Amino acid sequence: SRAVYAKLWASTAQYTQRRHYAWYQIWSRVIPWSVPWGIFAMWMVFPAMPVEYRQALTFGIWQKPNIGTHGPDP
Amino acid sequence: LEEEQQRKHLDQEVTDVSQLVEPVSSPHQTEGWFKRLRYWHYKETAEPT
Ligand SMILES: CCCCCCCCCCCCCCCCCC(=O)OC[C@H](COP(=O)([O-])OCC(O)COP(=O)([O-])OC[C@@H](COC(=O)CCCCCCCCCCCCCCCCC)OC(=O)CCCCCCCCCCCCCCCCC)OC(=O)CCCCCCCCCCCCCCCCC
Ligand SMILES: CCCCCCCCCCCCCCCCCC(=O)OC[C@H](COP(=O)([O-])OCC(O)COP(=O)([O-])OC[C@@H](COC(=O)CCCCCCCCCCCCCCCCC)OC(=O)CCCCCCCCCCCCCCCCC)OC(=O)CCCCCCCCCCCCCCCCC
Ligand SMILES: CCCCCCCCCCCCCCCCCC(=O)OC[C@H](COP(=O)([O-])OCC[N+](C)(C)C)OC(=O)CCCCCCCCCCCCCCCCC
Repeated sequence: SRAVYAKLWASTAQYTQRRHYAWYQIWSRVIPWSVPWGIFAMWMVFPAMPVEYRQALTFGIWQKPNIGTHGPDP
Repeated sequence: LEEEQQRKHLDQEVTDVSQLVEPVSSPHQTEGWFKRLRYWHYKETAEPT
């Protein structure tokens, strides 16, 4: 019957939408890898920033290492 | 059958470029900005339902 053949033909009309859905799925699986690599980027580039920005970005936890040299002069 | 019943243009004599048979297809087909080539045949844009 024409009706059934029409339904079967039309079953795949929306190919592009299904492909967009596929884009969404694979990117959802992939994108969390940005966190490891982001941490490492920041790890490497932290000692390049100004001392003030190092102190700020760590909420004051980070401070200049104390190795027993270059102390104040009376 | 037709190959042994038709005439052919290459079986007959011509001497000047102005006597060559003229193409059946029209020169006026493809249009648009910066399109050098004005004539094409085939494309793969998809068919509807
Ligand atoms: C204990 C029991 C034993 C258990 C055993 C179990 C087994 C496991 C072991 C565990 C035991 C300990 C072991 C020790 C391990 C650690 C030591 C270690 O590893 O040292 C290594 C050591 C490294 O030393 P180092 O690098 O000098 O260390 C310097 C420091 O890193 C200092 O460097 P730094 O200070 O410059 O570091 C910078 C750091 C600085 O870090 C900090 O200061 C962080 C502070 C941390 C605080 C801690 C918090 C957690 C604690 C909280 C407590 C919670 C309380 C609750 C619980 C208690 C109460 C309930 O900051 C960052 O990293 C960047 C910041 C974060 C980035 C992410 C971005 C976040 C943005 C924030 C957004 C929010 C807004 C901010 C904006 C502000 C405005 C609002 O090794 C060496 O020295 C090198 C060795 C030589 C080997 C070379 C390697 C091989 C090379 C050859 C290759 C060539 C051949 C070819 C290739 C071969 C291929 C095969
Ligand atoms: C604060 C101060 C402010 C000052 C503001 C001043 C603003 C001034 C703006 C001026 C804008 C002028 C353009 C107006 C376009 C109007 C378009 C329009 O109405 O479309 C309707 C309508 C749109 O419908 P459509 O469906 O697109 O149909 C058109 C087709 O698609 C068409 O396709 P088709 O298949 O039918 O035709 C064949 C197709 C394909 O043809 C080909 O492919 C043939 C190619 C043959 C090439 C042979 C070359 C051989 C020689 C080479 C020699 C070596 C050179 C290299 C080495 C030299 C050494 C370096 O032809 C073309 O693609 C023609 C391309 C024409 C390009 C003209 C470019 C003019 C640029 C003017 C300067 C603009 C600013 C520059 C940038 C500034 C910095 C950002 O188009 C038409 O009906 C056709 C109109 C075509 C008009 C073309 C001629 C325009 C003449 C304008 C004169 C302006 C004088 C300015 C003097 C200023 C004194 C101060
Ligand atoms: C895809 C990423 C590829 C990454 C390849 C990069 C490898 C080479 C990195 C070279 C970094 C050089 C930085 C230039 C500034 C000078 C450095 C220096 O010694 O300064 C003095 C400073 C110390 O300063 P100082 O005490 O000499 O005095 C100057 C004081 N400051 C710095 C405040 C102005 O030395 C360092 O701290 C060493 C520099 C560490 C920086 C390392 C950066 C690594 C970059 C990789 C990040 C990649 C993330 C992903 C990006 C991809 C995006 C698409």
